[PDB]
Amino acid sequence: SNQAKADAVKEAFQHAWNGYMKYAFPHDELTPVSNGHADSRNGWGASAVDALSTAVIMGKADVVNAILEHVADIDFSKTSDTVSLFETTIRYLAGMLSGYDLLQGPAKNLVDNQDLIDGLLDQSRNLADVLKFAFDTPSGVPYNNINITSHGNDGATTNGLAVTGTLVLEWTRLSDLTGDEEYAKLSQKAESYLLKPQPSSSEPFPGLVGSSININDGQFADSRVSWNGGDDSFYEYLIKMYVYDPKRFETYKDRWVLAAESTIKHLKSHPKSRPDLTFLSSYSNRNYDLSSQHLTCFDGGSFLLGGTVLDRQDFIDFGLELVDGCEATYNSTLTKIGPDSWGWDPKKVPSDQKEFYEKAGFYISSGSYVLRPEVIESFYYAHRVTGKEIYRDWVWNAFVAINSTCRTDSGFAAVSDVNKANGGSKYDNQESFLFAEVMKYSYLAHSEDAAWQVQKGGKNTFVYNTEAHPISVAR
Ligand SMILES: *[C@@H]1O[C@H](CO)[C@@H](O[C@H]2O[C@H](CO)[C@@H](O[C@@H]3O[C@H](CO[C@H]4O[C@H](CO)[C@@H](O)[C@H](O)[C@@H]4O)[C@@H](O)[C@H](O[C@H]4O[C@H](CO)[C@@H](O)[C@H](O)[C@@H]4O)[C@@H]3O)[C@H](O)[C@H]2NC(C)=O)[C@H](O)[C@H]1NC(C)=O
Ligand SMILES: *[C@@H]1O[C@H](CO)[C@@H](O[C@H]2O[C@H](CO)[C@@H](O)[C@H](O)[C@H]2NC(C)=O)[C@H](O)[C@H]1NC(C)=O
Ligand SMILES: *[C@@H]1O[C@H](CO)[C@@H](O[C@H]2O[C@H](CO)[C@@H](O)[C@H](O)[C@H]2NC(C)=O)[C@H](O)[C@H]1NC(C)=O
Ligand SMILES: OC[C@H]1NC[C@@H](O)[C@@H](O)[C@@H]1O
Ligand SMILES: [Ca+2]
Repeated sequence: SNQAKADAVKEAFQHAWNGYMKYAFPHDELTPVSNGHADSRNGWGASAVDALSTAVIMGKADVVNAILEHVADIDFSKTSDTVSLFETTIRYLAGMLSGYDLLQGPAKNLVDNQDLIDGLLDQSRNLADVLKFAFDTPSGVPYNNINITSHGNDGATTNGLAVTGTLVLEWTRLSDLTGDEEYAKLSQKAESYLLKPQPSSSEPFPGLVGSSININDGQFADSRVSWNGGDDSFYEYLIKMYVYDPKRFETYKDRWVLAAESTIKHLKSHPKSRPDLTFLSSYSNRNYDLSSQHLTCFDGGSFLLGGTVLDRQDFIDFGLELVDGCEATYNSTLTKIGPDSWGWDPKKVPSDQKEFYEKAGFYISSGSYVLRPEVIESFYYAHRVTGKEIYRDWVWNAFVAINSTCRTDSGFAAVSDVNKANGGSKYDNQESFLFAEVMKYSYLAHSEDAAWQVQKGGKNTFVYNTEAHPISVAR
C-alpha cells in the first residue's frame, strides 16, 4: 500500500533526475519540453543542490554522491547574473546545510566520503561570505538584488517582507554550526525591525505587518497585510524559529501567535456561493481583497505546526479549514490540480465562469500550475498532526494528477491551464523545487516514520525551511 506508493514517488523522482542529468546537469535546470538547460539561479546547479535533501531521505546514494562531487567544484564567487539574496539563501544555503545535518545525523550510513560531507559546511560558509555585504546598509535590512562582483545593488529603497524575513533560519543555523556569530547577528538584526513594527499604522492588527521595509531606516513603507507571495514566508519562519530553539526565540512565537489570532479574526473569509469554504483575504486600509494564490496555501500547514507545538486546538481546527479550502481548488478543476490564483468576490465573477463559481466557490484568475508544492505541503502536515488517512489520500490524488498531466519524456513541466484537458499547453520549465519539495512531501506522506518527519507537540528534531530542506534544531 503506502510502501508501493512511496516507491512510486521515488520512481517519479528518479525519472526527473535521469532527464536532468541527461540533458542539463550541471546547469540550474532542465527545460522539460525541449530537453535542454537553463540557468535561472546563477548557474551553480540549483536542481542538483535542491535535490540533495530529498535524495538523502529517499536513500538514493548514487544521486547523493553525484551531487556532493558537484558541490565541491562550485565557485560561488562567480556568476554572470545578479543574485537574489532570498532565493540563494532558501535553495542553495539551506540545501547544503540540510544535506549536512542529514548526512551527519539520521543518514550517517549513506555516504562514505566524509570529506564531501564536510565540504557542505565549508561551501555554505563560502556562500554566506560572498553574500553578507548585502546586509551592510544603514539599518541592517539588506538589499535583495545584488552584484557579488562589484558589491553593487538594485538601487532599491525598500525590501520586501518575505525576502527580508525568510533568511534567519538558515543564517542562524550556519552560525550555530560554525561557531561564528556574525551570520546570526546580521540576519537577526534585519529581522528585529519586523518583530517591532514602526510606524504603528503599519501594523493594522496585532501581529499583521506591512509588505515592504525602508532600507535606510527599517520602518515599513506600507500597511498592506497579506499571506500571499511576497509576504507569506515571513509568518512561516516566526513559528519555525521557535521550533528551532524555543529558548532563544520565544519572542518569535509570541509574534506568530498574535499574527495567527488576528488572521483568524480578520482575514478569514468565506465565498458567497460556498459559505462552507474558507480562504484568507488581503487587507489594505479597511478594504478587503477577496483573492488568493497557490503560494498562500502554505498557511494551513503553518497553523497546524504552531497548533501542535503550542497545543492550541483552535489553530489546528483553523489550519484544517484552510487545508480543506485549498483541497477544494484542487478537486474542482478538470485535471484535479489547483490554479495559481483565484478569487471569490461576488462583484467580479467573470461571465464565462459564473456557473463554475456558483458550484465551486471561486473563479480562476490564473489557471497555470508551475509545479508548486504548497498544497501538498499542508496536506502533509495535516496528516502528520491528525493522523487521519484522508489527508494522505489527498496528497496521493494530487501526486497522480501531477504525474499524469505534467510528465514529459525527460521530467515534469509547468502547465498553462489546470481546467482544460491535459492542462492545456506545457511550459518549457521545471523549477528546482520540483526536486526539493513536490517529491519530498509526496514521499514523506507515504514513507516510514523517522526523525526528519514532522512530529506533534515538542518532539520535532528537524524543522523544514521554506524550500522543504530539513534543518536540525538547536542543541
Ligand atoms: C474535495 O474538496 C472538498 C473541500 O475540501 C472536500 O470536502 C470535505 O473535506 C473534508 C473531508 O474530511 C471535510 O472535513 C470534515 O468535515 C466534517 C463534517 O463537517 C460538517 O459538520 C461540522 C459539525 O461540527 C460543521 O462544523 C461543518 O461546517 C460541516 O457542516 C467534520 O466532522 C470533520 O471533522 C472531524 O475530523 C477532523 C479531522 O479530519 C477533526 O479535526 C475534527 O475534530 C473532527 O473529528 C472534518 O472537518 C469537509 O467538511 C468537506 N468540505 C466540504 C465543504 O464539503 C472533499 O472531500 C474533496 N473531495 C474529494 C473526492 O477529494
Ligand atoms: C556586476 O558588476 C560588474 C562590475 O565589476 C559588471 O562587470 C562588467 O561591467 C561592464 C558591463 O558591461 C563591462 O565592463 C564588463 O562587461 C564587465 N566588467 C567588469 C567590471 O568586470 C557586471 O556586468 C555586473 N553584473 C551584472 C550583469 O549586473
Ligand atoms: C506516472 O506516470 C508514469 C508514466 O506514464 C507511469 O509509469 C508507466 O511506465 C510505463 C510507461 O511509461 C508503463 O509501465 C505504464 O504505462 C506505467 N507503469 C505501470 C504502472 O505499468 C506511473 O505508473 C505513473 N505513476 C503513478 C503511480 O500513477
Ligand atoms: O512555489 C514555490 C517557490 N517559492 C516560494 C518559496 O518559499 C519556495 O517554496 C519555492 O522557491
Ligand atoms: Ca515555501
